[PDB]
Amino acid sequence: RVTVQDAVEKIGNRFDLVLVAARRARQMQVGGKDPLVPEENDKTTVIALREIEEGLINNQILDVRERQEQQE
Amino acid sequence: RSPGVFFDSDKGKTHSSGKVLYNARIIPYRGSWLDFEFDPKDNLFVRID
Amino acid sequence: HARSTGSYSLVTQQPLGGKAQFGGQRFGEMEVWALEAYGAAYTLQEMLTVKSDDVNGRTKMYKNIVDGNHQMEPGMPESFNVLLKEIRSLGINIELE
Amino acid sequence: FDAIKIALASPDMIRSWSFGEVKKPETINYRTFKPERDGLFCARIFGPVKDYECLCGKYKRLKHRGVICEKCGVEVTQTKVRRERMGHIELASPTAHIWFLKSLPSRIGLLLDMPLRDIERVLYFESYVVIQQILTEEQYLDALEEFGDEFDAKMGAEAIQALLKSMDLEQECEQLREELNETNSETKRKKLTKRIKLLEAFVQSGNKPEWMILTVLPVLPPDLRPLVPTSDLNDLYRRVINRNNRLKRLLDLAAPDIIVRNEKRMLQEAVDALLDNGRRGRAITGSNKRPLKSLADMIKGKQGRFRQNLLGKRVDYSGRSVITVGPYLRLHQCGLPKKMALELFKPFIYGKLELRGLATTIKAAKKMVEREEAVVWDILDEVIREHPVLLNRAPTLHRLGIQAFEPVLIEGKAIQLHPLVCAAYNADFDGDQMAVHVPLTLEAQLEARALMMSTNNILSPANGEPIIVPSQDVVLGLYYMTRDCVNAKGEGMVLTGPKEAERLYRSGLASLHARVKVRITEYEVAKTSLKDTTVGRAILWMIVPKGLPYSIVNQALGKKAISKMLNTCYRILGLKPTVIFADQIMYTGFAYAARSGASVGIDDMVIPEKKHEIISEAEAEVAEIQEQFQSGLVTAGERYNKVIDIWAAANDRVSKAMMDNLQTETVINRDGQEEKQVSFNSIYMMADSGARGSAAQIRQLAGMRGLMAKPDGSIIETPITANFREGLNVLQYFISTHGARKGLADTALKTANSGYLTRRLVDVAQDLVVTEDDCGTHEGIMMTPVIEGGDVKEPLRDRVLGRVTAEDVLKILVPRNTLLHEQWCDLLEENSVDAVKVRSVVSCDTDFGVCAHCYGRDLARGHIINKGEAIGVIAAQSIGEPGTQLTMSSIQVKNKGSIKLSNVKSVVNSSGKLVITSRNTELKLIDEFGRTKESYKVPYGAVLAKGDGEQVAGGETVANWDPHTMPVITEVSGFVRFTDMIDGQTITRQTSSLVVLDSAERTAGGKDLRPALKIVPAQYFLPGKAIVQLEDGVQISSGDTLARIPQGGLPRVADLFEARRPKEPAILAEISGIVSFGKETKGKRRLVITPVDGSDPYEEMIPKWRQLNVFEGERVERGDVISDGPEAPHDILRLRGVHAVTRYIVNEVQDVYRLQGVKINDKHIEVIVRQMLRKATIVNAGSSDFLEGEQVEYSRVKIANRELEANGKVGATYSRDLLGITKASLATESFISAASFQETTRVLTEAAVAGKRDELRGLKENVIVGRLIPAGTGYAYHQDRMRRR
Amino acid sequence: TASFDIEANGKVYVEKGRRITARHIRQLEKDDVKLIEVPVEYIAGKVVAK
RNA sequence: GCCUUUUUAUU
DNA sequence: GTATTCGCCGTGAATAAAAAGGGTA
DNA sequence: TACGGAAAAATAACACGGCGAATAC
Ligand SMILES: [Mg+2]
Ligand SMILES: [Zn+2]
Ligand SMILES: [Zn+2]
Repeated sequence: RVTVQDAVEKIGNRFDLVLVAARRARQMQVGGKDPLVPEENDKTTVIALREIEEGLINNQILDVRERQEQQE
Repeated sequence: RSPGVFFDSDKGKTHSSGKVLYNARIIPYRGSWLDFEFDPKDNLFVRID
Repeated sequence: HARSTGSYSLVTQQPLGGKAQFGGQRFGEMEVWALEAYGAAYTLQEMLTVKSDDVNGRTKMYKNIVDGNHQMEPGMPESFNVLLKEIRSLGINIELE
Repeated sequence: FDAIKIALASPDMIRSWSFGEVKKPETINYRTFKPERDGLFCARIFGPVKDYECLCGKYKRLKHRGVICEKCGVEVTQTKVRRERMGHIELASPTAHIWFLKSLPSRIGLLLDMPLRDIERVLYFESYVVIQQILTEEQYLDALEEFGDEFDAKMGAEAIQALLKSMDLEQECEQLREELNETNSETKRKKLTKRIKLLEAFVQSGNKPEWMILTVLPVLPPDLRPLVPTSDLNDLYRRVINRNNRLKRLLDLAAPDIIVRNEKRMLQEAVDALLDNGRRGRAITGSNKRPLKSLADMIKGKQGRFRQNLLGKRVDYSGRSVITVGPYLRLHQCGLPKKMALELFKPFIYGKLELRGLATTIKAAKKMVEREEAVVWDILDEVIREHPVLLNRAPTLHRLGIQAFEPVLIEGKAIQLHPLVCAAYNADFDGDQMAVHVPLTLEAQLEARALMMSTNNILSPANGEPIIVPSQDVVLGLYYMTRDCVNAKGEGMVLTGPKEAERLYRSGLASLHARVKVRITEYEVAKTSLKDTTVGRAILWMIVPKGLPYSIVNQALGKKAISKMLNTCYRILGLKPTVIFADQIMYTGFAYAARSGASVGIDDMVIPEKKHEIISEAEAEVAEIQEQFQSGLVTAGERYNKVIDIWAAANDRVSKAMMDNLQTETVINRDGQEEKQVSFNSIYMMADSGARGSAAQIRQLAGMRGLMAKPDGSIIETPITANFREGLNVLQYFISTHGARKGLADTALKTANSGYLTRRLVDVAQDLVVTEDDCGTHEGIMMTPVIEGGDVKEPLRDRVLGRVTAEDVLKILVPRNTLLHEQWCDLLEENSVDAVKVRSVVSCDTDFGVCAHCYGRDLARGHIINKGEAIGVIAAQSIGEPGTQLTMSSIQVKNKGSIKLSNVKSVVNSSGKLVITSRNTELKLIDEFGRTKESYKVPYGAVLAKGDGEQVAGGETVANWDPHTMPVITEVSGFVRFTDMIDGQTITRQTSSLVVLDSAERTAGGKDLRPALKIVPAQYFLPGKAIVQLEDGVQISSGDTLARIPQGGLPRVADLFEARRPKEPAILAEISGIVSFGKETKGKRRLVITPVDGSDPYEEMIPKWRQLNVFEGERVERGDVISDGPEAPHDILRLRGVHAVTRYIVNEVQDVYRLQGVKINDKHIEVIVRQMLRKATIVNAGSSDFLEGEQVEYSRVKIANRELEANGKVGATYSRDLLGITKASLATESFISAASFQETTRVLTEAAVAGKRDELRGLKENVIVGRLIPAGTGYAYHQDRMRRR
Repeated sequence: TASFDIEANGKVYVEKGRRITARHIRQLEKDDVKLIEVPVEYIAGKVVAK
């Protein structure tokens, strides 16, 4: 998007933000994973950051979503 | 550099160590360069090539 | 000069220079430090392996971008294997663990 | 892989790499392009030249992978397998390695305890050694008939290999271990401590000494040295195999001794020319006079693999073109061309074509791109709608040289680089052609949007000021709006809001600058007041965000003024309203600059009428000075300083007369009296704003340019009398080029030095990564701003801005672990306290890095520094960035403050003066608030008019001294007696005056006798070349004089960072005690201090031309200089302390940084000296494992000390060594990082003989080996990698 | 500069242990004497060169 | 299909 | 044994274009 | 079809620190 200052206040560290957004982008590319955000015509780079703008995607709650996919 | 006798000097802090240096350069059109350089020990030394 | 894919050099597996040689842009040692200053670890690992070094990777990347998947795989850089044979051509032993 | 181990190549290890043996010197056949049998390019030895095709042409169709034929024996495989397989040669004679021979120190020379000169005489067959002693060829004929049956001698590397086979590793190390424990040597101990370090590292890496001498030599793969339709390496390989084949031809026919010693020498020189060039008897040259590239020439230097092919790898999906302005696009956007981005995103087009189903293949998708139809561009704008694209300048001497953008498709093959980041690139639009790059994968695209985007790159990493500064045009459009004019259109009218001023100006009935009253709504909640605001400043209120105040807008808004306007928006409003605000500044500052019409012309500025009278007065003033020199009133040196005095005063008189003709010149009748207001000249609008012209640049423009410098450094006597408006003269323009072409030759040559300084600064600081959140150490340095100048330039507001304190200072005022924010730093400013103990970089004790809280703030983000950021690379890039910006008496206390003297044992005088007795005195101008602003280091012998502890008024002389003569001051009063002071032998008198003779030119009758002066208790001694005006029998006071003793920028950054000794080093005192005179008949004065509790037999070495600062009658102290001049960086660490050297290097680098005007924070230099203090010399072994004389890293002795503190044995202390940016980058761990810097022929030999298996730590290593960087999000990958291991 | 005084036929020209000015250069030119008295220690510091 | 020197030119 | 000078050796920015030359009879 | 390397070249000859080696005292 325009700026990333709203997504960095939810996680803190900037390099932890790239790790959680890359794993969110891998699920949106190969294994489906339709996002909870309203889908627009932008690419998956902005969708990986728009989910952290309100705080529905974090580095702690993405690992429990990977284990939820492994149980199914 | 023109062929002939060239009197050079490097004052200040370039190879001085607290003393002035005077090197005389005789350079030909072709051949071997002939140099007469000083030292901080105050002894004229000749340098060829 | 713009180059996506083209002919590579024969000494090391790297792109070429000049518009007549399809225009592979040289990064340089000064721009590696400006890339690692921000902390772009995934970008600097791409900039010198997937672009030039990973011969087994840049063909797997070229089959991945045309598939629609932007996934980078870790590989052994052949540009360091160029450097590995240069030290091994001397009387100096060097190996990987 | 996790580690790389380097050792010596075994004869079995070389044959293990090679799959075949080469016997032919010719590379390929001359008739056809097919290799012969056992050749350098043969398919049986290395592999086939075609993909799955044999050399004969029988095995094809890819139906086999590991078949071996029987006709030609060619193992058919892939083409890339030929790049890995190597070959070897079996030499008839052993060959010594040239890298281990010509290195400093020699690896072969230290094993055979011989120097470089005799170890090469036996190798090139001029001498013989036994299997030790060195005997020549004429001593070999007598040795066979006298001691021929007892000992046998050989020559060449065969005798070297037989001697290394004879000696043992454990037997030679035991003889050297007992020699170091009992020796009274210093220089001889240095030669022995590097030899036992060579022996102790062989048994740890299990490397035999005979493996250094090469019996078998390996060759490169043929794809590593490929033939082309003749190379610079394969012709050099023909020099070696021709010598290898001729030695095999000499053994079978029983060649004599004369011809085999000459053939083995040329065989040894062929390997010496193959593995290296430039370190031999003569470097081999090619047929076209160029030096031939060896295996070392293609591994070191700029043309090596480490710089051209491992750090300078060329990049696909990446283009290069010139840059443009592009004002219509946003800050996160730029402009990519249509046919250029189509060629950069060529697989990205193929991915979207197969996704939708237009072309579900790779062959017809190439036809759709090359046809350039209408459906290709609609696919293209979906890919480049939000794709980050790295814009990259080809010189990046700064961090901001690589910024990401979200481009749009435009016409024209040039990139539209944003003007707000144009000052961040430090590169104007002067036709510069620069690169561009894209990230392919999604984990690399998020690195560009979260870290490399231009939106979150507002603040510079160097200083707290933002790097997004409006430079020329947008600030000019802002400056024409924010102005006040009388008698304007629509003067004195009301406005409903700030948005109505856009209606007021676009209709054209009112001017852009008119004194009106607009209603504004200010936030932090909304307040409203009717203040005096012009029409142009009311346009700004719709541009600024809500929470931005008005008090930063009400000024003239120059470039120096709006640098804080962009900084205050980042501070209290946040980054999310900063991008819209900065874009709307660029939208308003560009569109209103078109409506401004600010231009340059001959009618804009005007030559003042006072200029023609000043030049006529200055030309009349030099007429009487020249006539005084003809009569003989002044000398040559006094006249030369007087002409520059009366011209620079005339240059300052014409500077103010030209300034008032641009400030208050043009007036307009405002329906009444003619009032004095600010002139609306466009030259002054570009001068007061500080946009592109300074106060001195317009001085050179409208007025005379002043004094110009000579090429050697002196000043022209007669400067330029005219100016550029009416034109210069021929000689006036010629002496103008004496500083302009000199400054441009300064610019074009210091970029080769600052570019080398950029490589020297990063390569030593690339290992330093932040790794911990909190450690728990309270150690740190004391912070003090610049006080030695007259006016304070950099106060404590910008010094400790964003640095976590170590110890809590007092007025409990501040906590320890709390980071100093912008509010906490202002709380320290209002208290006006100094000596703040902060956490420094050199005070942190962690492994391969420092802590996050021990560093401070990043100054590029609003929060604290993130864990896992390259903390030594962001600072070293902001050190070379001002490298191309800078070039390559009595006291008078002007301000008001109370004086204060520290460590001064002041006594009473005869007149009541505050007389000093110590050498190192520092004045403290303590104010009434509690801080200081002025400081002066007066010499020893300055008479102070007032004592210490009272207030000194401003403009009053407090002290006075003589710099040419150094006096001596006693402590107490009493009678004086000339003890051991006789005349005729060592004292002569010249006429009424006494003088002591110098120690060099004196006779041999008074060399032993030294003068003295005791009180009648303290004894005072005087040195030579002194004048004693005092006679015997006169009562003197304490402060009376007894002996009169008469007498660029970028190199300063280069000499201090390398930790070198200057031409005039300052000697320091080791132990505080009594210093004597010295010893004569030596040629150089020696210093010795024998205190009660000090070290007796310590001696120094001082040259005769240097002088002694401290006297031999007074007590010396640890930290007092002995020689006047610049302090050496090596002696301030070993003697004054560890926290003292990190204050000296920072404050002297920042001293020459203020001369250019750049603002670099002090912590950025502090991370470099931490990489200069990471090498230490341990003073005692004790319970440790390594030797005392060995020099290892500080990170190795710190983890080993914490292991001892948990155990019962005590830890061994260490002494740090200040290895510079060249020294510490080589003699360190991570040999991959050290081989890329320099000395690849040396530091690879230092790592092969010592093991040095690096643990994949460092940034230069991970770049060369090509994996994830441990200073980004790969630090989290490295954090999980330590959890896996 | 010498520590001894140079005399010539009972006339003192150079003072012992004092740097002379440029007045003694022009004064000595009118009364050139080709023989003076010199101590034995001044010549020992020189070289013989023959 | 290249590589290395040299020259010009750019920042 | 202790310096001391010096021979040789590390380094001398970055990036685009053209030219010959790629062993000698 | 052979040797690739030597002595002459009627060679090209820089500057600012640095490390180890061969002397004076
Ligand atoms: Mg430019
Ligand atoms: Zn075959
Ligand atoms: Zn710490």
